[PDB]
Amino acid sequence: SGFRKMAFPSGKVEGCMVQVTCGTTTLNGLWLDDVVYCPRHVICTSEDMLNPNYEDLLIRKSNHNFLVQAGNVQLRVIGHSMQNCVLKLKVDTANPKTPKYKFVRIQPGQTFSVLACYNGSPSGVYQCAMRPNFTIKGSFLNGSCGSVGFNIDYDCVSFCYMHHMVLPTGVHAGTDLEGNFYGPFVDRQTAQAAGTDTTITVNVLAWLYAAVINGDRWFLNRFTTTLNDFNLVAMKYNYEPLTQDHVDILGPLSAQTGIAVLDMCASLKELLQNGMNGRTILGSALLEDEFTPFDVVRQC
Amino acid sequence: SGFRKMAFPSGKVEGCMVQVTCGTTTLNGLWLDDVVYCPRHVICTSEDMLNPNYEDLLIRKSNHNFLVQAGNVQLRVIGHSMQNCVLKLKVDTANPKTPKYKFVRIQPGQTFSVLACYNGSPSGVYQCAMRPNFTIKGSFLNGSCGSVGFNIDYDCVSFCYMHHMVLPTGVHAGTDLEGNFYGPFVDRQTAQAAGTDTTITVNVLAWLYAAVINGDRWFLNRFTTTLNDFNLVAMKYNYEPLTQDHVDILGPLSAQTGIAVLDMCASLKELLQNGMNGRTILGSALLEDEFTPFDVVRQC
Ligand SMILES: Cn1cc(-c2cc(-c3cc(Cl)c(F)c(OCc4ccccc4Cl)c3)c(=O)n(-c3cccnc3)c2)c(=O)[nH]c1=O
Ligand SMILES: Cn1cc(-c2cc(-c3cc(Cl)c(F)c(OCc4ccccc4Cl)c3)c(=O)n(-c3cccnc3)c2)c(=O)[nH]c1=O
Repeated sequence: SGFRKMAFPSGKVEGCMVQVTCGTTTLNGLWLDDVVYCPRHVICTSEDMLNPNYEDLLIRKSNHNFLVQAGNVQLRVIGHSMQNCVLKLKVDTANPKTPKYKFVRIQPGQTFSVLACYNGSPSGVYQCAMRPNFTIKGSFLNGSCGSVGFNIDYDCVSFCYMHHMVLPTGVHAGTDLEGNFYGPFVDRQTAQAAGTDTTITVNVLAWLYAAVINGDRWFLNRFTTTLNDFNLVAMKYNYEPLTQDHVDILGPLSAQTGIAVLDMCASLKELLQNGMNGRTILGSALLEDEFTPFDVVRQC
Repeated sequence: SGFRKMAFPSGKVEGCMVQVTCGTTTLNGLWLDDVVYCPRHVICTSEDMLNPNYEDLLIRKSNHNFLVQAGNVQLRVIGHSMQNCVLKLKVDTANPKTPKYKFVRIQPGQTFSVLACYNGSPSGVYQCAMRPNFTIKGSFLNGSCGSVGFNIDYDCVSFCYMHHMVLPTGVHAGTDLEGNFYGPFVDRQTAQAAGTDTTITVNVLAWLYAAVINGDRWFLNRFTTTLNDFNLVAMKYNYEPLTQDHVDILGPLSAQTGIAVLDMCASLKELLQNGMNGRTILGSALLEDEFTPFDVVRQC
C-alpha cells in the first residue's frame, strides 16, 4: 500500500565517506580496504581546468600533498596513482567499516541510490536513474564531487557511480569506480553536449503495473497492440524502443496483475496520444520512468 | 544545481531497528538506551483487532512472551509498560549505538524522513510530510509497523513518527514516540475517516522559490496581490490559508531571490487559476508541497 521513490538504506556507505583535500580544492572520497577513491580533478587549479594535462599535474604532486580525513582522523597517504579519471590513494589503514562491495558498470535505465556528501559528511539520500544519454538529474552543489551511487543487493554494496561535474545545462555526469565516464564526457571545462534524452520505456511500464497494484486503474482500456505499432508511437514521442527482452523482464509483473504486457503498452499509447486530462497516477501528472521493473518488485 | 526529494542519511537510525515478536505477530521496534519501543497492537490477535481491551491483553502477557531480536542477537526483556499506544520493553542491555536523540511531536506541514523496515531490517528510505489532516502518504506493507520517522539536526536524531496502520483509503497513520496518535485515529479496526486534506500552501511557496534558484522562472509574472485576496483563492482551491508567520518563514528565501513573497503568491494564484498548460517546474506537472521552507535552504 503506497509507492514512493525509495532509496537503499545508506548506513553502509556513510561509513566509507572521507574528506579529500588537495591544494585549496576539497571534495569527497570513498574509503574501501586501504585505498581512497576520489575524482582526479581534485588536483586541478583555476587556470588548468580549461584543459588540464593530468599527467603533468599528477607528477608535480607527492603523497604528503594529499590530505585524507576520515571524519576527524587523518589518514597517511603512502601511494598515489591514476586509473582513468579517478585518483587512488593508498593509505596505511584499512577501513574497519568496509562492507562487502563491488564495482559494477550499469546500463542506461538502471536506477541507483545517491549519498550526497560535502566535506565527506553525509547530507541526504535520493534515488535516480542513468538517463539513456548517460547523464543524471540529481542534487549537487559545489563540493558534491566524489559522492557515490550504489545498489545494495543484500549485504553487498555495488558501487556504480561517482559524481564529477555539472554541465552548463544543469545535468550531472560521473564515472564508474574504475574511472570510466558514463557517456562521451571528459573532465575538462570545454564544450560538451548531453545528447538526445529519451524516456525509459520499460521503467514506465514497470511504474504502470505498480499503479494497478495500488488502486489507480483508470488508465486501463479494452485495447491491445503489437510491439511494432507501439514503438512507432514510441518514436514520435521520444521513448526508448521496447524489445522482447524488455517484455520478459516485465513477465513477473504481468503474472501478478493478470495484464498482458502488450495490453499495458496499449494504455501507454493512449496516455501518450491523449494525455492524462489532468488526472493522476500515484500522484504524478507526469509519466514517471525512474522505477525499474525490479524496483517495483523490491518495493512490491 | 538540481532539486530532489532528499532524505536524511539513515545510518544512525538503522542501528536502532530491532525485531519485536509477540505470539504470531511480528513488527519492528526502536531500541534506544535500555528500552525498546514498538506499537502496542503487537499483542493483538485476529479476533481482538475489532475492538481490543489493551489492558486485558497486556495483563495476560509477561516479559518472556516478548521476543526482541537486535539483528541476530536476542535481548532479555525485564520490564513492560504501556504509554498511550506504544509498548515500552525494558531490556538488560543498553544499545551501544544509541545516538543523541529526542522525541518531538511535529505540526501538520513539517516534513520528516522514514526508514521503512520489515523484521527489523532496513529496506529503504524516503521523505514525506504530515498532511494537515494528520495522515501520511507513505510506502508500507504488512510488517512495516514500527518503522520510524525522524529528522537529524546535526548529530541529534529527533524522532517524530512511528507507523501503526493503513486506512482503507490507502493512507497511513501513526504516533509520536510517546504514543499519541497524529489525528483522531485509534488503533482498532473500526470506521475512521481521514478528513479534508488541503495543500501545504507554505511548502509550495518554498518549492517555487527553489525553482527560481534552479532556472525554472517561466511561472513568474508582473502581478502582485494581497494576503487576503490570495487566501480567497486558496479557499476555492483547497489550500491551507497563508499567514504572516508563514511569510516571515519565507523571508530568507525572498532575500536570496529578490522576489517579494506576495509576488510569489501572485504567480501561485495564476498557476491555480490557469493551470500549468502542460509545462513543468523542476520536472513536476503538479505543484509539490512536501518541501518545507527549511528543506529548500537545507538543500539550497
Ligand atoms: C575547485 N573546486 C571545484 C569543484 C567543482 C568542480 C566542478 C567541475 C569539474 C570539472 Cl573536471 C569540470 F570540467 C567542470 O566544468 C564542467 C563544465 C564544462 C563546460 C561548461 C560548464 C561546466 Cl560547469 C566542473 C564541478 O562541476 N563542481 C560542481 C559544482 C556544483 C555541482 N556539482 C558539481 C564542483 C569542487 O567541488 N571543489 C573545488 O574545490
Ligand atoms: C497481525 N499482524 C498485523 C500487522 C498489521 C496490522 C495493521 C493494523 C493495525 C491496527 Cl491496530 C489496526 F486497527 C488495523 O486496522 C486498520 C483499519 C481500520 C479500519 C478499516 C481498515 C483498516 Cl486496515 C490494521 C496494519 O495496518 N498493517 C499494515 C499492513 C500494510 C501496510 N501497513 C500496515 C499491518 C503486522 O504488521 N503484523 C502482524 O503480525
